[PDB]
Amino acid sequence: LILNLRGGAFVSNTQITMADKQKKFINEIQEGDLVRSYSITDETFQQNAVTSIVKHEADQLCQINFGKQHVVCTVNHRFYDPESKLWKSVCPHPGSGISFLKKYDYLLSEEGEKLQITEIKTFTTKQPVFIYHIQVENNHNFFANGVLAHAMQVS
Amino acid sequence: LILNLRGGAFVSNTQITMADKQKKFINEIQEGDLVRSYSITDETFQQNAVTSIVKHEADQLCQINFGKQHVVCTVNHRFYDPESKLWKSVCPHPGSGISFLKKYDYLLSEEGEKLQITEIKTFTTKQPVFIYHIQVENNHNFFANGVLAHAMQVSI
Amino acid sequence: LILNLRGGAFVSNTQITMADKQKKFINEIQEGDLVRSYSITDETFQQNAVTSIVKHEADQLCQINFGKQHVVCTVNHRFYDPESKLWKSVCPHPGSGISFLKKYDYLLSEEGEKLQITEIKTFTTKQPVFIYHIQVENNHNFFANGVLAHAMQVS
Amino acid sequence: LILNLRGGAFVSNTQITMADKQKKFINEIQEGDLVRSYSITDETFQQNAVTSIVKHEADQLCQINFGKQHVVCTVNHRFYDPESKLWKSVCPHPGSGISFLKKYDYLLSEEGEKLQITEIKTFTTKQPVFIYHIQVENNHNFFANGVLAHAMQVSI
Ligand SMILES: [Ca+2]
Ligand SMILES: [Hg+2]
Ligand SMILES: [Hg+2]
Ligand SMILES: [Hg+2]
Ligand SMILES: [Hg+2]
Repeated sequence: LILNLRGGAFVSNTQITMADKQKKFINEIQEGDLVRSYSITDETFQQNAVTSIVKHEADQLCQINFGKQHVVCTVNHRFYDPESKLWKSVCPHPGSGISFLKKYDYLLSEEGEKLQITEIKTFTTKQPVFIYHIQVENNHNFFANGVLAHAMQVS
Repeated sequence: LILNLRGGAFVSNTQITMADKQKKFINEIQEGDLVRSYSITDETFQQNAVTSIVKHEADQLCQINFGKQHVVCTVNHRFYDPESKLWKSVCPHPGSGISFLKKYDYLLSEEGEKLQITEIKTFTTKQPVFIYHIQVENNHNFFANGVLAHAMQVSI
Repeated sequence: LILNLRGGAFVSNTQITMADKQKKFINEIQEGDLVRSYSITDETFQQNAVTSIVKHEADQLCQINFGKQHVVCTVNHRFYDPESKLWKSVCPHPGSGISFLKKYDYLLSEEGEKLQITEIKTFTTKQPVFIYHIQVENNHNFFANGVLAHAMQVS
Repeated sequence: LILNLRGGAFVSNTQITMADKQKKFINEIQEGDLVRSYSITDETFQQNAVTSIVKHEADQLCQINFGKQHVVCTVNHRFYDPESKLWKSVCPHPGSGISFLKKYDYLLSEEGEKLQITEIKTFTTKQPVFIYHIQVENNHNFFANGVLAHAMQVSI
């Protein structure tokens, strides 16, 4: 079949925050682990279940800074700008309804606080490195290094 | 990230032949597990390691009967026919270079026998069911219910 | 840009039922042309313009017989079965929520009759033939050799 | 059925360089029209027929300036950088083998000169606009507002 790992994939060293606000590296996540998610509409946090993990590799990645704290993923990531109230990407697929993510846009923290993007750069690796896409039921999002990231595998 | 699973996917029940010819359900297989692979060009068997497992859901499936034996997978699969010397799918995507898999075509067993397909059926579930795709390192193939299948995770 | 042509493509000598009631070979269809379409919802016939025509190649085709007439197309077509009230393909994509088209299933005639599928055959050409995908406005369906086929390009 | 438009698509008023060095708006190009092309290995200009035009729509677009002149396209374009000798994209797919396109990278003019990229913007539009992918035989490339662009209609 054809899968759309939409919201992209994160490097092994990326930290996912649990329902108990603890942190584990995405490559140590397992089916049924309970992670901190966010209802956009109801404007409230809530625990949800990891259904699926997909492991790929890539040599071409994207670093986003939001203060001293950063995150490394594919260019087809999806993050929430709570000030803009839009899902955004550096590289959105034509006809997804996702806005362009830019330098000095906002991300939503795992404490629901607005964080300002300080820098956005491309990043190649000498050889390919592992990347991970996790699916979360109902909310379909989580917190990668403490900011709200959407993730869904479809088709 | 748009990921093409080339071999399609198999129901959780599907038996995988391990390097040492023991059987393991595909929903038990873990990264690093050593599976009975096959070098097509060389016509020689080989042990190889699983690097990736992908789980998705489907309620539209395909049952290939080859005598009394059978395998249940997605309709876009890739089984090797050792008579025609071709990888075959019941439902090839246009201009993919995969031939139609038809009634009375041949599959390759884990021993290296030619096994004849006696029936191809559609199978529908009233609930979506879990399906599994395994990436094998070098030869990117394995024995599903005793017959040779290709599988590959490819980025687009 | 990745473009899913929902409804597949038809060979050159496939007959399209025009607005003007006459038949026309799909390889002659031009943008603006008005074809006979159907509203499944309204259960009435309508005239709609062709907004887009994709042309491609293939050597692997699907023949569907209904009475003493047939249609030739890619295996990932989409036809309406009026008996079941479902869109069907011989080869549906798992995710698509499309049902299997089978022997003795029904198609909808351009005059709203239920015609029985007598034979479905998968065949090859010695070298590729041109296949055509036509998008139709608002209804997104037309009549191929007198039976109702869906077609819609999306990203 | 599933069709990858490798090379993205251009806005209707984008200019295509014809074989005789005349210009035509891409939204007027027709099957059999002759366009200017480049062989990278031969490092010479060829003339080729357009075999296929695919028309879609988009609200997310990309503008690339090379001095006074610009080109507007989808973010999954492919332009030849003749300085680094690589096909490039603002937004390449993780496994495509395509480098990133950035400020102060180069493009190849329809007369064979390096043209420096001076600006890359990404802009939403409020209503979707028409966009056009064209298939050129043999070289699968053409000149879009005077710079070398790749385009190919491939099944998955
Ligand atoms: Ca069984
Ligand atoms: Hg980036
Ligand atoms: Hg089948
Ligand atoms: Hg068929
Ligand atoms: Hg851009």
